[PDB]
Amino acid sequence: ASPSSELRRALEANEFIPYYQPLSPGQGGRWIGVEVLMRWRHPREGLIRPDLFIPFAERSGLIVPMTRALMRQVAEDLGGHAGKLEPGFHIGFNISATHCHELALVDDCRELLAAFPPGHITLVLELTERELIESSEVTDRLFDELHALGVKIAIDDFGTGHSSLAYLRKFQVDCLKIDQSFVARIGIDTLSGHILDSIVELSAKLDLDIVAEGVETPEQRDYLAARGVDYLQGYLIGRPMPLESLLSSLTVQEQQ
Ligand SMILES: Nc1nc2c(ncn2[C@@H]2O[C@@H]3COP(=O)(O)O[C@H]4[C@@H](O)[C@H](n5cnc6c(=O)[nH]c(N)nc65)O[C@@H]4COP(=O)(O)O[C@H]3[C@H]2O)c(=O)[nH]1
Ligand SMILES: [Mg+2]
Ligand SMILES: [Mg+2]
Ligand SMILES: [Mg+2]
Repeated sequence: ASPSSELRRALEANEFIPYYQPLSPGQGGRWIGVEVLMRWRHPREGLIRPDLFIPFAERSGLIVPMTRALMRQVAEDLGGHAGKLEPGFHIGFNISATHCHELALVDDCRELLAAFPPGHITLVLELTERELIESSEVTDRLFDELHALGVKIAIDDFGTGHSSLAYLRKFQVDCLKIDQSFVARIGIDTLSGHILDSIVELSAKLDLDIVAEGVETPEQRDYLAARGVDYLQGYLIGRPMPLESLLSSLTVQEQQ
């Protein structure tokens, strides 16, 4: 057996599929977006989560084609249900570092946005703070074109890496996403009370939006709301879910 072969097989069989984790406002209300999370519906093993296959996919050279397939499926899934999404609804994708050195990303973003009415969604690209993009004239160009499309850049896993204020201006960052490890420490450890505050301060200084991830408890939610966190994501709000479940919930909220 070849793992690379098997990934190419899975991709050709459209086995990489999107799950959707909702984002809600800091002060509560109806959902304001989703993060798209890849899953592998494997014929024999069931639904495999991405920490089990994305690293291999990155090594193999297949992550870009896999991401493109995911963005195309999301357009197919949600592009015909714009009426269920309040204008400005965020749709976020995790982008691998290789994809950021490829001007093709601009075309993939354009294509996704074309599946919805103009300005109706906000496309967000999430770049992990753990792997800081090495800038070049290509990245300069790419991020300028993405910004001109109206795409937003989020830095996720935030607080776990070592980005600088200069890097945040360089890649035109719109949003920080606080890693779930910091949220998990609310009401338990002082140091991360300080780390979490320090991220909030950085975001107010640079006028960035903040999403807090891993929000599992009301304690956590209230703590984050009291510090002006814009958006919350976590099992308290909603686990990642298949399309049918997302549509069911959106219909309910559309109704209220
Ligand atoms: N226990 C707990 N977990 C929570 C909570 N809130 C969110 N999570 C989980 O944390 C992960 C959030 O995405 P991430 O930090 O980008 O971390 C992601 C991301 O780095 C990567 N990944 C997922 N989808 C893609 C993709 O489309 N492309 C690429 N390149 N990477 C992806 O896989 C990682 C893991 O994804 P998932 O397994 O879907 O796991 C998701 C989500 O289900 C919570 O309250 N409690
Ligand atoms: Mg994704
Ligand atoms: Mg993410
Ligand atoms: Mg994270």
